[PDB]
Amino acid sequence: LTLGNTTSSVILTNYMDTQYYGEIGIGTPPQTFKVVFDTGSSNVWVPSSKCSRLYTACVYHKLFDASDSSSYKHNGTELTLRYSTGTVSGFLSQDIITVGGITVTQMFGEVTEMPALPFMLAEFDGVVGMGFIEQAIGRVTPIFDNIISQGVLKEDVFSFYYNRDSENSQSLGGQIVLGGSDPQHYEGNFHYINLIKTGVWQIQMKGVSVGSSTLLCEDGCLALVDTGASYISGSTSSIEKLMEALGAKKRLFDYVVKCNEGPTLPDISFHLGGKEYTLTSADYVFQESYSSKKLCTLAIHAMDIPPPTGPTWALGATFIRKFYTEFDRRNNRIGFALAR
Ligand SMILES: Cc1ccc(F)cc1Oc1c(C(=O)N2CCNCC2)c2ccnc(Cc3ccccc3)c2n1-c1ccccc1
Ligand SMILES: Cc1ccc(F)cc1Oc1c(C(=O)N2CCNCC2)c2ccnc(Cc3ccccc3)c2n1-c1ccccc1
Ligand SMILES: *[C@@H]1O[C@H](CO)[C@@H](O)[C@H](O)[C@H]1NC(C)=O
Repeated sequence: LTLGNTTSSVILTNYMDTQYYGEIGIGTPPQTFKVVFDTGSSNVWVPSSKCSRLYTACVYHKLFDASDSSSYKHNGTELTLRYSTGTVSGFLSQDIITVGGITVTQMFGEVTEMPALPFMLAEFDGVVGMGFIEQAIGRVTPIFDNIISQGVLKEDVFSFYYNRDSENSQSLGGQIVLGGSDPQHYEGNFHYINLIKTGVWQIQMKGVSVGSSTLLCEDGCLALVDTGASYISGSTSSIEKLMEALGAKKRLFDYVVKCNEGPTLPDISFHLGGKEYTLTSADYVFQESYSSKKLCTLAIHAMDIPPPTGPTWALGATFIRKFYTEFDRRNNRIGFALAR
């Protein structure tokens, strides 16, 4: 490890409190892409100009054209990336990537197969994996590992700030700091929780409290700190019990409560590293109305993550909005502080 004296920041756009994305430039001259920065994955990918136009997602998203780049280096190794909500398939390519003022030579996926669901619902074009090399498909060096190798960053850490609002604009949607943290977006001090294993941004959770009593995760469970996930997720059985306690009901892809009942829902506390991380109903209910005639969605869903990573809870944008998050690679730990 070689450390420098610089930090780099990536300004994020907040789309409806569900999507947080920044811009990256690829090639010479740069081709700009809207990307989600995901601690739950380790690969970089953008849709390719070689993606057949019968993939509707490829007609609607920005495509990388290797034939328009003078710094492109051919590879062609076939690559399939299987996520929680979808799969992308393509080939590996090498080019110069610009991330918040930093220029880095990177091997990335050129996506030729991009299904309509969920990609047509996506505001971002691609993904920048913030996970470890051990979980990278095709043993490709992740972008942060390649930035660290330059010897410019002050610390072997990166931090996430996700703002509220989304609806009104003018305000900063969010921010990623490479090589440090931004004291302007957090208050008090960081509390760290050590990783259960290197290779994955996952920590031990001691319990989940719904109101007064510790209803769930009695005798521990796992928690994935997932920046690319919109909500807080748990297994079907854990969520079924949590939602029964809240009076919520299953609706295809989400749970809903009567809008008027939203402000009466209890606090949900996550027991991580001896500290209690509390979300009130305003932090987990999308209060679109206070009407008894309308149904309001919850920012908590069921997601069955399979082994080796799962069964596991995922702490996404819903958690991050409340708690400014620092990802420490040098010490294999995650830090939380109250966001401001
Ligand atoms: C496909 C994908 C890759 C990387 C990434 F950062 C996010 C990704 O997309 C993912 C997830 C998801 O698959 N995750 C797995 C990897 N870590 C982040 C969550 C994912 C998990 C849970 N909920 C949503 C919300 C959702 C689910 C279905 C349809 C609409 C919205 C997810 N989305 C997503 C898809 C489209 C637009 C916005 C988000
Ligand atoms: C439009 C529609 C009508 C009847 C119906 F049975 C389903 C419908 O579609 C619905 C929803 C949905 O059920 N809605 C009803 C309540 N409010 C939102 C739309 C619905 C609710 C939340 N998220 C998605 C998006 C989504 C997509 C994939 C994975 C996760 C999430 C939804 N889709 C949907 C949209 C496009 C394609 C497929 C489904
Ligand atoms: C692709 O690049 C990587 C560099 O690590 C290597 O595994 C492989 O030999 C390359 N394949 C081609 C066809 O250039």
